[PDB]
Amino acid sequence: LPPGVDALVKDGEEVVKGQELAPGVVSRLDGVALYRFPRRVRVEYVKKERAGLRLPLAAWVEKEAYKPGEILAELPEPYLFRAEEEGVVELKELEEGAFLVLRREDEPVATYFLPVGMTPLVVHGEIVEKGQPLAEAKGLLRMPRQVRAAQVEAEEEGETVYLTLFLEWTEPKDYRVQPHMNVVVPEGARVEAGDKIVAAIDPEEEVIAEAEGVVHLHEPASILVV
Amino acid sequence: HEIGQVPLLTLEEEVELARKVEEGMEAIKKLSEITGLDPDLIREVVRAKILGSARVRHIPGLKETLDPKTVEEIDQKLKSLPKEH
Repeated sequence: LPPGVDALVKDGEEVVKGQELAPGVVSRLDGVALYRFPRRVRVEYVKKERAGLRLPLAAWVEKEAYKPGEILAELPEPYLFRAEEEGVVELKELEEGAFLVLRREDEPVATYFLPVGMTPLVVHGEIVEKGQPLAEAKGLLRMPRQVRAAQVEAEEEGETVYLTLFLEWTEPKDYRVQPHMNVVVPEGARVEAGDKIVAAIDPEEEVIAEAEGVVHLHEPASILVV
Repeated sequence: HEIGQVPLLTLEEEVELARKVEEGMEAIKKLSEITGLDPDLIREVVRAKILGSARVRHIPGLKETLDPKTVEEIDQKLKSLPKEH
């Protein structure tokens, strides 16, 4: 298979005459698709965590019949409040997200997330702990559709409801398998913290599993049918 | 007709095959040991089976090895061994 060419490895379940393989690869010679020589392999790592927020206090602006990919707060002139615990700003990525890590010191000092709608001023938000991050809660503040959620904890005392909930999301990734490497893992098999996946000659820097990893192989050198 | 041979041994392939062999022997070692049986003996076996039966020497030097009897005996044994082994 040319480099980058690949279509049916997750279909090593069956094969037929003239079975379409690669843009320029055919298969009249019936049987069953077989994996041969990988090179590229994706790795989604589930990432869960907890967050504390501040939304519409004396008002319901969120119902349980809600999941990943809906609105949060909405058209409140104007959400810009004063928080009181800073650290080292660090915005994370999503298909629709910019989460803030507050490494005040080495410890996890504060957690803050901003779904579509809340503008996360990066390093802006730390002098005398005044909720300096002047994010602007305005209108439909929807949530990325990539991460499920539940268990809200609303606390009424003033202007904005400090929420806390469940943040569950996956996150694809990828790595190359050189001629001397070898996948120990099979078809999208589960992976743990200490479960070595693929290896090669150099014990140095070889496929090392992690926090709940899943298998997906994409770049073969060839394929067998039998 | 060695041209009908697929000398397509790209590096990547040669390689792969290579380790697959060493390991194969290392194994034999474990085996013999994990069995108290002679290593050569083992691989000798390993062969026949892989070497198919349409190839078994009708005269293993004339009964040297009981190609049809003492053989399986070993097999079921090894097979009757724990996964790890």
